[PDB]
Amino acid sequence: RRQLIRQLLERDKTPLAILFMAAVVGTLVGLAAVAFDKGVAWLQNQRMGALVHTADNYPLLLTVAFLASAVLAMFGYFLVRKYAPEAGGSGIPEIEGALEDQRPVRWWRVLPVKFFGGLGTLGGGMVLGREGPTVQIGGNIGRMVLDIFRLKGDEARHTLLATGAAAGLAAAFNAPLAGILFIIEEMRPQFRYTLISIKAVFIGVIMSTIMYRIFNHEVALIDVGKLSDAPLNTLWLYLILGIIFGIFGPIFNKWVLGMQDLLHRVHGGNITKWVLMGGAIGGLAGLLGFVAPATSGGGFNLIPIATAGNFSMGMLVFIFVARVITTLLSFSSGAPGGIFAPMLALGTVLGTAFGMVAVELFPQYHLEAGTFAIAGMGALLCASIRAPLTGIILVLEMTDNYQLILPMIITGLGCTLLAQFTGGKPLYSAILARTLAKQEA
Amino acid sequence: RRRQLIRQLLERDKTPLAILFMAAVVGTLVGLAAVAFDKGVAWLQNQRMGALVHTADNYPLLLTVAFLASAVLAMFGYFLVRKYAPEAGGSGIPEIEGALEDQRPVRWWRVLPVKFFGGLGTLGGGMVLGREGPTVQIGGNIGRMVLDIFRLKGDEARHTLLATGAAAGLAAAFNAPLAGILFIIEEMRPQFRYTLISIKAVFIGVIMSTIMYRIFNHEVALIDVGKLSDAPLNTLWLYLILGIIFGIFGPIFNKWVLGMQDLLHRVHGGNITKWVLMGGAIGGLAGLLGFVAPATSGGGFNLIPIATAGNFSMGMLVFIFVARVITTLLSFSSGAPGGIFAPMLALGTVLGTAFGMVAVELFPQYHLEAGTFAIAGMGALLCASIRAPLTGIILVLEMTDNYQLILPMIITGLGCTLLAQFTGGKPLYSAILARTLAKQEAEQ
Ligand SMILES: [Cl-]
Ligand SMILES: [Cl-]
Ligand SMILES: [Cl-]
Ligand SMILES: [Cl-]
Repeated sequence: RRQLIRQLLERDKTPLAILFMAAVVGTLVGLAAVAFDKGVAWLQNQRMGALVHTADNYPLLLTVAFLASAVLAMFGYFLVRKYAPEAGGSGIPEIEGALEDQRPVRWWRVLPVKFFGGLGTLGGGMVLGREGPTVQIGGNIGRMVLDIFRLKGDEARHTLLATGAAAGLAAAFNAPLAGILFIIEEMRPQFRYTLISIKAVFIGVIMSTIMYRIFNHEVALIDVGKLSDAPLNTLWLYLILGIIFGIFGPIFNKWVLGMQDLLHRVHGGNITKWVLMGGAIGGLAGLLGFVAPATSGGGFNLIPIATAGNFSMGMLVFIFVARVITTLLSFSSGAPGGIFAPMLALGTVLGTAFGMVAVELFPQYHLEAGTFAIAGMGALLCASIRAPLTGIILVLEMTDNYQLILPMIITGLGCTLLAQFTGGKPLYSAILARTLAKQEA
Repeated sequence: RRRQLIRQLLERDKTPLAILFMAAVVGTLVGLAAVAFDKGVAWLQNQRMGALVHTADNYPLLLTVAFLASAVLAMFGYFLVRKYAPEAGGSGIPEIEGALEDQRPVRWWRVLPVKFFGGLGTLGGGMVLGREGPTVQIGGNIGRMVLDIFRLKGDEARHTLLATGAAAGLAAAFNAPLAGILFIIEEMRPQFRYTLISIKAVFIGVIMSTIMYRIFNHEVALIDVGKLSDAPLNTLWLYLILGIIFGIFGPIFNKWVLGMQDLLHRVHGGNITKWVLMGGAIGGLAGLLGFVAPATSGGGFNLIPIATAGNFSMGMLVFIFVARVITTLLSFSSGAPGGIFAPMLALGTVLGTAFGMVAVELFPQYHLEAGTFAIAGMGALLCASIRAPLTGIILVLEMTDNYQLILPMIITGLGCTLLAQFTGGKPLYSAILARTLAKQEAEQ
């Protein structure tokens, strides 16, 4: 008992050496995430350029949309497979295992590989998110300054690695709260005690968010406007949407994990067949990035359109099915990019589809289709990655509609419930469990 | 250990169906309890102010009935605690925190009817207390109650239902579902070792309680401020300075509230009769102040939309601040059933606003609005005293609905916390538990 008394009067006393270093972590992470975010936008801008210069002859621009995206893809697939295998896919599970001290943090390799490799894939128009890169890069950035200044201890090592990935998430969504919550719900060891200073996480999370605020202010990622409020006699509709998401989540997990195996056979582990395969996929998303931009890309461009209900009931189903295919194909192929963002784009489409049904069935509720989208925006995350608390806050920090707080929680929970009862698994813990077992075998 | 991790990773987030349902009934109960308590308090504040009209002529008699009616209810609160549940004294949060560490007993058969009715008299009397203390501790005991009744077993089922009630309690006391959950995973849970708290189950009970609050309390938010202006980048450095001021006042406030507990303990010396009568004084003082200067009594929720707007004078804010400091300590450090959580939101909102007004005249080029600094300083005294910034920032984010000030709310809440450490300040809830848990050993 006396241990606790001694512990209580010493709580929240993180050494100054850690707190100051966390600041320079988030600083670098932000700048890197800023530079990364601009690079893709630049590489996307140039692919857009050659299309105008070759506006005539339909099969020409379709071809040059393929190649430029295919080449950039292969440029990324190779940068990974040669110098840093660990920087393939998201990187979140890699950082997760790194906090459990079950995986290494080779920053000298990860930092240049994940960055430029991300530039190639993301810039090609592939269906990936800035998360994966920024999350892993951030952790390595924080690990880098740990090695350089030669700090010592379990606390100093686990903290700077946490703040690094935290600042990476924030600078990828301008959502500071979403980053910090992600560490204490998904990233930190969910089974044993750790010496992670939440206070230090804040500092790093702030600086990167500040760094993002410096170069992108007054221009939000997603603007949806103020959506209608939600009555109490409507909440039961949001529970159903959760249940639907609750049984589709695990299925998506089977697909994202299964496709990683099926696509693996195509190359068998060979660097050349793999790269060539990525050129087909990378070239595909660039081709689709012309004939149907809704079926490719991060998916952030369709959310405000979908939530506004500007899409049709048929178009949504098309967009949904098509994106599901391209989402798997891109991420499951081991390409350096986040699955975090495209799952935000999926549910927004699925939720809107649910809304347009609820609108015509129950006209008495005076329903706006968009509310089911914002509720269903982070409804796949609460099913796949199994971190509902981080999902809601993140969505809240990008949609700015707190008036739908109870719908968002109900759906996200009715989802997370069924995603347990239907035998689902945390897609980030599952991937880590896959590698950690493939190592001792 | 790797092969042990892989085992756990594939078995992650598989909370038993039993707890998940029992968490639902906890929040359902904690909500219904929190609603009744809230409606009970308001009814008492409604009757006493209905007696100041029946005697609105004889000014001396008016100042007499505003004292006695609040003194009887105060004494009725102090007595119910000092006699049947001494643990129901103070806030109640440190008791639940100690319970999750398995160092304190959760006597729900005593606290539940004591904390509810005891705080009812004090809060309904107009003392500077909050609905937090009652609803949280009551909620925890409510969770503990259904734990003993249905004979649930395990370290997971025990710590969870106690946390769900604690979370469903805070949520129903602010209509802030996200706040109650974060409060459990940042301040309430054991901060030093692993704990089997089903966050998913916390999520369930919180909903049900918040839902129950929605059933009764609709169309009227606890705090309506309105859409404030934005916050430019060149404005951010100011909020940091605001944070530093909070970071050095909180620890001082902690020494006061803790010290005032020791000083007021010399008047009664533990004597039940003296202590109760000491409650009639402060309660009577509060009820009196509730009529001659309302901004010196009550919770303080009413003067938040006002101060944030700017309808108060700088001279008034200085008055309200000091007066509330004196009335809060006097009414909380006395051991009355009630929290210091809510009155520290008012203290911050005022101090925040007063910093805003100064900031405006000194920097008109920024085109400031003193309401920003008010909201940016609302959940700031919590940041310094309680050392639960992630809870405050979100809590304020829920009641004020101003996310465009998330950077200032955080930046202030950082310098607040950073300076709450660099001055030797301790978490107010932890320092209190560390007293009771040490006094429990000091007398053997
Ligand atoms: Cl991965
Ligand atoms: Cl990802
Ligand atoms: Cl207390
Ligand atoms: Cl309190």
